[PDB]
Amino acid sequence: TSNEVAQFLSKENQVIVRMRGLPFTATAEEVVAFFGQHCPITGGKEGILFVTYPDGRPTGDAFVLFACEEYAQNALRKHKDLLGKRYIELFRSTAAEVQQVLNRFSSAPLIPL
Repeated sequence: TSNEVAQFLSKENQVIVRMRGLPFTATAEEVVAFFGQHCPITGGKEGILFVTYPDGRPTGDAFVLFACEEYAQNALRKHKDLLGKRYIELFRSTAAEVQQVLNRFSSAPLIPL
């Protein structure tokens, strides 16, 4: 959702973490649970951007917002922890990379506003 992407990238002073390898059935609630209260996501479920194909099919990828560097460190320590049956690879990212990744899956490129 263009409004969803825009809302996600509008949050200032965030650290972005990329999730790779998610169960295709992964939900925002499960991602919140994966990080737990020691890595609170900015906006809760609203700080989670699932990367999807144009028809909404999942990719296995997501981005999440952390407001504090301590949260990002805690989060990165969960690299290869399980969500469901699958180990989750975690990487730091940036707004520019979020844009490039989203562009990989959309018919038209993102235009930031």
